[PDB]
Amino acid sequence: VAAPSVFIFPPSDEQLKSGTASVVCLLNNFYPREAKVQWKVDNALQSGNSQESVTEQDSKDSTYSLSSTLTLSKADYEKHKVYACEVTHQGLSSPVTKSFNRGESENLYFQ
Repeated sequence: VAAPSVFIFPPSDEQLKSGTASVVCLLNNFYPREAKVQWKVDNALQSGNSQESVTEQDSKDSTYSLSSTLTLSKADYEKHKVYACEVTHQGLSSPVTKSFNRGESENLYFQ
């Protein structure tokens, strides 16, 4: 098994203004067909609040790719700030942990 790269990004500036925050994660050509990307926000896993469709393998190189759609409420995301996504499967839990803060760093006292 070989866990590909993982990239996560917050919803559009105006997107959140709509009254709901939606996180998106880009998955790279994975090995195992059971490649599922996990959601993580401010050290909080997002289970149930995510639903995306499967993408067909390319043709130029018969490659593979998948994307996840996270659906969160405006207030829900307001409490969070960090966004990270990692791929999971029979192989390893996660190859590389990629996260980023939207409001402030996670090295301060309680708020």
